[PDB]
Amino acid sequence: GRLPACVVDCGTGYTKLGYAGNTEPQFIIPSCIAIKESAKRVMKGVDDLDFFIGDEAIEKPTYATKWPIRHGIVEDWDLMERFMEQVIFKYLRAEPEDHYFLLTEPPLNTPENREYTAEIMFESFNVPGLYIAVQAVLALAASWTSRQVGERTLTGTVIDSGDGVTHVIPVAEGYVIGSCIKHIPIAGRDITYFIQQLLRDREVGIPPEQSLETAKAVKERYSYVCPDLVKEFNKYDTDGSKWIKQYTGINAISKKEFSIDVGYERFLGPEIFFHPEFANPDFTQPISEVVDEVIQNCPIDVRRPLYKNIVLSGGSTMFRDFGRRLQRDLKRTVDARLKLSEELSGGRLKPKPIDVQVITHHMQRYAVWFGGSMLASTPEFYQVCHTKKDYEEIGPSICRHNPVF
Amino acid sequence: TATLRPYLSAVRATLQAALCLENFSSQVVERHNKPEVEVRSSKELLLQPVTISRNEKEKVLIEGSINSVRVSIAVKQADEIEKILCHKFMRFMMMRAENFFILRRKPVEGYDISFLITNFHTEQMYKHKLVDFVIHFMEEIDKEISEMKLSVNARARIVAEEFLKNF
Amino acid sequence: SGIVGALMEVMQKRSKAIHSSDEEDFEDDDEWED
Amino acid sequence: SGIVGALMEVMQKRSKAIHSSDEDEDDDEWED
Amino acid sequence: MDSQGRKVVVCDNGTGFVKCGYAGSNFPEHIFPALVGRPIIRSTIKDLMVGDEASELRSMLEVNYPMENGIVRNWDDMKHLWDYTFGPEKLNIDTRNCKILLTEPPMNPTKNREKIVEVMFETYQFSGVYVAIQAVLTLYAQGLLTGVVVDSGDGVTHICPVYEGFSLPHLTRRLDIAGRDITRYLIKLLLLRGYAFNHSADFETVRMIKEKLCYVGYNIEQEQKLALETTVLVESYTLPDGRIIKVGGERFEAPEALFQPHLINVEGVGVAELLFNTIQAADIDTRSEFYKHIVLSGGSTMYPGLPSRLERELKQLYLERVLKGDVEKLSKFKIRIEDPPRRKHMVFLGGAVLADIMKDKDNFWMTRQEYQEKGVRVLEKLG
Amino acid sequence: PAYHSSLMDPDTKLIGNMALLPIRSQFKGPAPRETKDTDIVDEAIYYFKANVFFKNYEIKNEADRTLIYITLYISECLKKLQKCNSKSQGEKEMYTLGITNFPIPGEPGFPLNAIYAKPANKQEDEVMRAYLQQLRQETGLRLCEKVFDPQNDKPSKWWTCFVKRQFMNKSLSGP
Amino acid sequence: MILLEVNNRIIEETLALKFENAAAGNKPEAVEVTFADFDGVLYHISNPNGDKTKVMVSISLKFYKELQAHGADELLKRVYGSYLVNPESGYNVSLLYDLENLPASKDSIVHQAGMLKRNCFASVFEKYFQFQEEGKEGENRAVIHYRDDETMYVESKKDRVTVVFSTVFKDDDDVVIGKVFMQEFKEGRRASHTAPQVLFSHREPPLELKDTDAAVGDNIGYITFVLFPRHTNASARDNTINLIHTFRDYLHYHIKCSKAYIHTRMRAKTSDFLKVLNRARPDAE
Amino acid sequence: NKFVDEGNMTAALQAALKNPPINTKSQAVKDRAGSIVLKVLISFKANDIEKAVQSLDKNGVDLLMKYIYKGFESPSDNSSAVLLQWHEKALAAGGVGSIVRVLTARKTV
Amino acid sequence: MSLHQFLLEPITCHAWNRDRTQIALSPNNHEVHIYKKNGGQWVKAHELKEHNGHITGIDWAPKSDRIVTCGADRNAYVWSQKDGVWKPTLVILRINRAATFVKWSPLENKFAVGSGARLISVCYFESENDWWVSKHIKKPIRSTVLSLDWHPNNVLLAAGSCDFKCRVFSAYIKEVDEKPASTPWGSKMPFGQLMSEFGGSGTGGWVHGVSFSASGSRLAWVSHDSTVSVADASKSVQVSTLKTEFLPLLSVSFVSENSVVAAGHDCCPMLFNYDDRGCLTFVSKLDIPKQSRNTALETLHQNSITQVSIYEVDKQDCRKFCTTGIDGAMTIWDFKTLESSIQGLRIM
Ligand SMILES: Nc1ncnc2c1ncn2[C@@H]1O[C@H](COP(=O)(O)OP(=O)(O)OP(=O)(O)O)[C@@H](O)[C@H]1O
Ligand SMILES: Nc1ncnc2c1ncn2[C@@H]1O[C@H](COP(=O)(O)OP(=O)(O)OP(=O)(O)O)[C@@H](O)[C@H]1O
Ligand SMILES: [Mg+2]
Ligand SMILES: [Mg+2]
Repeated sequence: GRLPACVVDCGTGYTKLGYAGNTEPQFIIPSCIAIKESAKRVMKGVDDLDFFIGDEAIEKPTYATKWPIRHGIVEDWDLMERFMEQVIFKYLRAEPEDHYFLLTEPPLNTPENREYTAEIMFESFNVPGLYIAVQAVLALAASWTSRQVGERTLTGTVIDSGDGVTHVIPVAEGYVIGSCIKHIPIAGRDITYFIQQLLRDREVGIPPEQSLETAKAVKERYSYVCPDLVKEFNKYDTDGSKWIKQYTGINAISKKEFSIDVGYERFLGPEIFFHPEFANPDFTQPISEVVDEVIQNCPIDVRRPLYKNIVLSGGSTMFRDFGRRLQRDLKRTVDARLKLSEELSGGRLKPKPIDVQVITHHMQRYAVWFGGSMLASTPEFYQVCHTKKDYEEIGPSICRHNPVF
Repeated sequence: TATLRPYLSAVRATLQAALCLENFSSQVVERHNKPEVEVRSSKELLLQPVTISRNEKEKVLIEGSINSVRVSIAVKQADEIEKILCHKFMRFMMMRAENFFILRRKPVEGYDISFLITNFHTEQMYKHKLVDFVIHFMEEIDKEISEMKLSVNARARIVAEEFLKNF
Repeated sequence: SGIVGALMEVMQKRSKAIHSSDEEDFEDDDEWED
Repeated sequence: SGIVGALMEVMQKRSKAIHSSDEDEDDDEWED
Repeated sequence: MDSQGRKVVVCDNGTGFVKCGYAGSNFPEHIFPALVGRPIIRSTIKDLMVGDEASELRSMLEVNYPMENGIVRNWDDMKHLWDYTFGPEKLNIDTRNCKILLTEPPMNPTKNREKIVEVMFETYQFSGVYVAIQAVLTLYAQGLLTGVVVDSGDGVTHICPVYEGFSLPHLTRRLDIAGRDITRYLIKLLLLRGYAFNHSADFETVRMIKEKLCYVGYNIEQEQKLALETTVLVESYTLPDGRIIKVGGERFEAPEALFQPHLINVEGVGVAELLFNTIQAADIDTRSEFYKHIVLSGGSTMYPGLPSRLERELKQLYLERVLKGDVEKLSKFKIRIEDPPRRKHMVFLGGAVLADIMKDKDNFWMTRQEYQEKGVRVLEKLG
Repeated sequence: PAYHSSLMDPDTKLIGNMALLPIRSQFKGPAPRETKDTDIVDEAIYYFKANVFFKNYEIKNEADRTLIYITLYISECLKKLQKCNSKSQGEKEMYTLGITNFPIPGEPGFPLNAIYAKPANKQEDEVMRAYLQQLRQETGLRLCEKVFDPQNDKPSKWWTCFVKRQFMNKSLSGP
Repeated sequence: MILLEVNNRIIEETLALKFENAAAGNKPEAVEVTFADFDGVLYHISNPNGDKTKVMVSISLKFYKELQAHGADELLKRVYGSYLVNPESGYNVSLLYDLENLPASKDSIVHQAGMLKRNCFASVFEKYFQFQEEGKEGENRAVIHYRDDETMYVESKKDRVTVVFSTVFKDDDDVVIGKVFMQEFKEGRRASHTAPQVLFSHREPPLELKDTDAAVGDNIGYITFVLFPRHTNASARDNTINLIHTFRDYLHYHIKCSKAYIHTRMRAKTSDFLKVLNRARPDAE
Repeated sequence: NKFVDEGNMTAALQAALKNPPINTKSQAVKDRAGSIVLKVLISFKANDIEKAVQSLDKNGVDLLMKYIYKGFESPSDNSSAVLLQWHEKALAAGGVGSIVRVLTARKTV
Repeated sequence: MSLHQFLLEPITCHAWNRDRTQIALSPNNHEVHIYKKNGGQWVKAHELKEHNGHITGIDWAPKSDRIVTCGADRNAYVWSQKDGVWKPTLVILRINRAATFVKWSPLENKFAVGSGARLISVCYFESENDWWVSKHIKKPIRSTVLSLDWHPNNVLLAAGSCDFKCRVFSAYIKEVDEKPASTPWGSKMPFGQLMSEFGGSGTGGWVHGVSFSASGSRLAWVSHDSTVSVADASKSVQVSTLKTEFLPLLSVSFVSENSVVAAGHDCCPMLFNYDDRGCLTFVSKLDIPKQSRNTALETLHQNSITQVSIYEVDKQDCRKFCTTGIDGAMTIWDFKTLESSIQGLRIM
């Protein structure tokens, strides 16, 4: 009888669309819009309705591709409104006057962007309810599938990473400590330019307009994380038959085929997460030191639960041995600090050895959407939404603060 | 401009006399600085309110004080579509009132838009450019509303034409 | 209580369903410990 | 000296100078 | 400067700020913060950094307050702060031939005073030390010998009645709200606007914002009516790194926690009701003299519009709870709140007046010799 | 971080601020003869493919200066060995490159002059030039045997993909 | 996108992905999705009894009894044929697809499965068009409650077929904008000559619609389509059905697009006013 | 202590600007005086307004500007265009200080 | 004629020293900046910072070389130079509202502060414990006092305020002053006695500026009524008013016995003549432009002028005068060049 709510998650690279109650999103489309060319103003007639989004936007003649979301924040609002028009009325095919909505926001967001989003949703589409959710609590709620009943709390550190910057967000009792949020400029795009530079330097025969897609396919299909670099180089040099792979591709113009050798970039791809000076000659700090600094900038009483509940999220954390490498580096950094404090104290400080644990679960790729869907499937979701009557009576100041609890 | 030019000349000449402000501290609460046209605690610092009307519907009310001027403008609304377009336009500006610095978040009753100019704005901007901005605002509102009405009518004609064509 | 207790209720309902759905070249383990 | 002494008329002079509002607390010399 | 050539130094050690100077002057010679900082960078310039420069690069260090409401917590940090105070950077005095006047908050333990006198006599070896009560010095600066002092500084807000030059100890009251609680509440209120500040690394920026923009509303029904219709309360502030923030309706909301403590989860009543109960707890024949002389003090009473609100609340409480039926009887009764603009440093001016009067009397000060063949019993000359 | 040497011996002849580590070579020079199977040339060839991506090195002892000098000369040898076509012409062109008067520390032209220390008298300069020439010739002769695929007798693509990479953004020759 | 589409998407990508993975040779996977459409229509794609080699698509309509009274079951039996099965509990029409016994060209069956909602709204139109073509007159009208407060009336005269809508505008601006839009629909026979005739009546029911429970209040408008035998012949009629049952969503979609374009123009004018007002500062630009 | 204060149409205009209320507190006298002054003003011709304007002193121009700014508060038919033309011709020989003396007046008329 | 753009912020007030080689000004904040002319360029020499509020008044004494400042924080200081640095000294004012104006006495032994709590404070010096004490004039002032000026016999004091009146008070203090002689203003002069009270019946604006003449027998004031008025006390305290056709004027000064120079919101100084028969007449503007969207107004000042001061000698012999404005500029005008440039302009 009751219609399910609509869950929309917007990102820099991909947007995830679907209905509440499901375990997977119904659509994962690129976050680009193909507008008509300017060719030179007042748009006479229905000229603002001549556009395409998603996979149809990429490589269309006599159209210009625009990316409205830049590092998590919306730059152009007209393109965002025209994006959400074809999200609602073409893909989801939902009448907006009957469905509640749930949208996500970047973790460092102004209230003005919340007021603009509430303006668009309440005055252009007439939705009966709206809820703008933070991503870290949804990712931490989606992490409960792997763990059992007893270790189900809302304290932990969330590492979000893909197509943008990597955020390290600590959260305690459902409330995000916003004073200690740090970011790392290495993300999923920079691995693709690193792999593209390596394949440009080594291999030959790649068409120049298809280097980016082949680099993305090599990253998604063959990359992993090595424990050590020089032993992996020795393994590739000695037994070259087992580890060196072959990739085939189809040319777009001549419709022929090409084959290349995939080599050292299988482990040199994600290694810029832990050695960022390989590609970016401005940032030298590895991710484990940033996580340790974020936890050490928190208050004293919360630091021991934050070490025990590190939760990975995002699409760029889907490499094979990520949690084990991060756990080993964090244990080495913490044990270095404790041995330094023990030798400086001279027998005065004898702390307990802490427990570091990094959690990998099944739904790590779409954790924020899964947490939003299982939040919106509850019967108590409709009592914390901002209705249209409160927007009409009180005003647009009700969406500045949210009822998390 | 059958009657627009003497109406705008009279509004400009009244606004030139009203915008003569200076700094003034409060004399009922110590070390406070508030605009006197909104507080209205002392009668001797308030000037007489004046109004300028073009017809029975369009009017401008000007209220002055020692350090603050309040200007309320009523906009011509002929049709029913122009009424809701003007109401959406005035509601659109007042939400972004923090970037304007001279706009009120809620109008005086009976009027459409309301400006509040204190003495801190005349120390930070030229006075004659503020007067020219108010006259430019009142001139550009009606042109924007007429262009909106013509665009809505043309889009409705083409949307009806496509659906009746495709049968 | 609130949305949080119903959230643990719906995750405890879905957890055994997702755990029932999932029912060799990198099997080396000794390089990972210190 | 001690507690009561020169301190008393020092406090009298300071109360005369600082608290002068008390000599208006309430709400032939110029013959030419 | 006495007849024998020994300099007289008045030092006021606060929880937040040390104010030091000479006797007889109308201005403090130096005002600096009171914190000792250690580098946390070696845990992740100089091993021991003390003073206002240690308040400059606070985010690079970890800081410690050696003084907490007149109680010494860390003795080594307090010795380093006193070494910085009597040094060539600030005062440049030779402590072998000087006399010093120090202050003391009400309801102090005797052991802390004994330890402070022992450190001043044994380490720095002054020629004369005197310790005085802060409320008596606050009444000495204004010109009064009988009144009620309401002082709110950086520690605990105190209300103390002083009668005939002696503070009554069984009638003083305290309230646990001061400037650090207002700064933490301003951080909590500014978090909802979107500006995120650290509770330890960004304390000084929010302290300067609170000193610049915050005030006390007179009518608390008129201020948010002005904040709902106009944009005249929004002010732009420039951060040191370069960002520009906007502060709106939170300017009159944080110091309202002084009058309503339940906003910051502190039980009890406000400052006006506590002042009314403190005056009404005394005997009948001396109530009107306490009502005619109420002196404000401390740096946390520097908000604009505070004594008008305090006088209005006290007059409303005395109307409703004593007379109870007549507005005509309220006009004959005199209630005065004394609010001079130099009220931030009343303790220093009172100490300077008391040191300038008694700079030649040998029975006032206690000497190094009277400590040397009596020990702790030289504190018996104090009272 | 980056990989460091481990052949430090408490009684080592410190030439300048470098280390006079022994090598196994038939070329004439002032280095002592090495009895073990591991010397600094094989360690530098082992660590070259991992160290060349790094840009921030940190000096711990005196063997690291010899390590970074041999790493830069492996980069120069790969630049000169990209264009070759047979093994014996590679031996001849390494024999040409080994006797080239490369700039020593102290002279203008050596890039890491601030880290290194120039010698003082003439005999230290002479034995430093002889030691650097012997190290250059030995690492060229050992780098010939690894870059060439024996079945094809052309330079391999797995070693000639590091031509356009520099260690600490430095080069031993001109641009 | 000016005109709306009649095919559902999620059914077409889900069935195309399952059919390509079945025809490739791989083992099938489990699927469980519930979703919605226009006018409160629910969809459920699942596996019957946990069997992963079979998929099953079920629809849920609130008003299936009124469509069943006009004979919607025979049309679904004629179109789908052997794929029609017994319905799931809580659902009205269910189709079963087996991934082992599949035809070769897997293009027509996905397109027929995507139009399940359109095939549910096609019995009453074909029945009344057949009544117009046969020449019988005097039959009762059809009352379809396609929403909670909206009603469709279908009547067949001797020479024309009349379709009366009854839409409700919630917002007060939508009444004025829809009055402008239907004023443009009413005079649209000037440009296009061979067209169905559109009539509009605000706040009142038409005179032919009488002795019913027709609405009176100020937010209700009545839209009348008059269709001729050149539109209701055999080899056009499905196209006519493809333009009739999606009219209301088309109208409300274009009203919401006009309300977005007005917001775009207000953003441009507010940026121009701020750029004018910024220039007045002395040497601070 | 609140602040408490203490054919011959030209001859018809000169008589209407003569003998006004000066200190009376009856509102009916002010209303009938404003009525007869506005009745003289709106029934005037259009070409000879400036001939009536430049036959007055400074106090007559100030009183005319006060009556013109009083006449805008109750608009009826096409009287507002006549009042705007009168305001333009009075501003051409009276300056901005006439408007300043209109605004800073403790006794309305 | 000689602009110098000191700031981009408004200048609230300004003061000159005796030899006109240094200037003190407040750049719209809680600080006082002292600029020094070396050669032909202006270099900022000193900065004074003790207030925690908006500074409203600066005055520099010519002989004793002390600077008095008052601000909106209910506080006032007096600054004296020693060893190359300026040190402040306390003033006990006993006011509970903000202070608006400050003027030194002609003999530099008192100073007058006009404040917002409906009273005037006259302050003198006490050297037994080194401060400045004050006495209060309250009745019959009913609003905020906006301007002050001292008579040249160190007794009388003119004051204009927001209750639309201009009053003359007696500020005689027995401790520091000597016994004065009779004036045409009055004969009985105790402290706080009201000499005369000039205003208007019904109409009236806020009095923005007052001034005495050179002989001290004439007074002039400007209103917000766009009126300028001159009162003569020798001819049985008669008054003459003139209604201008301009925006109101915020400052006025006698440059002679028969001429006044005023400035205000018109960005332009103006000259008025007062003959012996009592007829105030407007003569000319002193900023006639040269005969020859960016606005580019045809005045030397781009915003409102708030202060007119005499630059050359005194009121006995005036040849130059200086103006400061909200636009942040300082302009020096010359009477000799204005006579040759503008025909028909004689200064009497
Ligand atoms: N195994 C993998 N599977 C899928 N994507 C992967 C994988 N490894 C890396 N990626 C990368 O993940 C990226 C997509 O990440 P994600 O969907 O989390 O981004 P986003 O839309 O920016 O996220 P967010 O919702 O957190 O803002 C792609 O750029 C892709 O290259
Ligand atoms: N103008 C101001 N307005 C508001 N608060 C202020 C102002 N100036 C200083 N403060 C605050 O007042 C406090 C300083 O008060 P003060 O110097 O009197 O304290 P203290 O002597 O150290 O305290 P205590 O005597 O209780 O130990 C700080 O919290 C500071 O932020
Ligand atoms: Mg992202
Ligand atoms: Mg204190």
